Amino acid sequence: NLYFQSNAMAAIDAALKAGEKILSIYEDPKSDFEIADNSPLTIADRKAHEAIVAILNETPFPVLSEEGKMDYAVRRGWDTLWIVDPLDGTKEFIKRNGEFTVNIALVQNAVPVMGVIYVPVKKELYFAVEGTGAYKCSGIVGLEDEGVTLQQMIEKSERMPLADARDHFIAVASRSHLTPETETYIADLKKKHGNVELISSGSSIKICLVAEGKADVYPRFAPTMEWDTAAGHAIARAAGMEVYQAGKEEPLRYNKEDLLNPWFIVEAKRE
Ligand SMILES: [Cl-]
Repeated sequence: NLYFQSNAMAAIDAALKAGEKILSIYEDPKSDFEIADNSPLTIADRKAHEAIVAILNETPFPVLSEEGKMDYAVRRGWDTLWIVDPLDGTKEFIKRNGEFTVNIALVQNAVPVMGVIYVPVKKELYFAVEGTGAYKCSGIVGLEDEGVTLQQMIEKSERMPLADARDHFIAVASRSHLTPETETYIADLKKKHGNVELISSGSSIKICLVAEGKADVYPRFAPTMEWDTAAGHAIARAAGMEVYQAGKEEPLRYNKEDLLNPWFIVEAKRE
């Protein structure tokens, strides 16, 4: 409004702050990645959550976090809310494969309208605001001490999708064990498309790859939680893509009674 842009900035600020907390643990030679209350993962997720809510609690909108303490009855009346996963990609983190993410979405009337994904190891930030665009900012660790604004972030970032035409079809999969349902769909894609390539990336980067134009489709026929898709879904939408409920024409919906997502497919917005 006069306020939406400031909320977007808050999400970016929060994601970077969380990123710092996570990376400090990830990079610490004293961290014991063989460890639970005192596991590196548990501590990082908690510190990330704390960094994020320190900012988001100040905003006018309530917070639904993966690391937060609540009943559906409480949140069912929240028309606008933050949906957050402070640290997605458990295996990426604990096995030190490096493609874990911070995920912050603003959801309004069950639709993700702003999203931020930060990839702390890679210092890659994706963000989007419905009606403005989706953007990628590479090489960012934190904000300057002075002068930083959303308008400046947008100016300095790359609008998505990023232009590079290719004549071949690309699908993206997890680096973890794929479900037989996902593998079956991919097998069918491989039969349908003569010039097919598969690529893989951690966490919600898979949604980002479609938004970037680096992949045509990200099918996930596996259980995931709202907080792991919401941010990427906002980003996808602002890039001309969509995150469909697999087998339906309807996008994934949010702030549901059950926070599990159904199967989804990220692809270009249909006709
Ligand atoms: Cl899968």
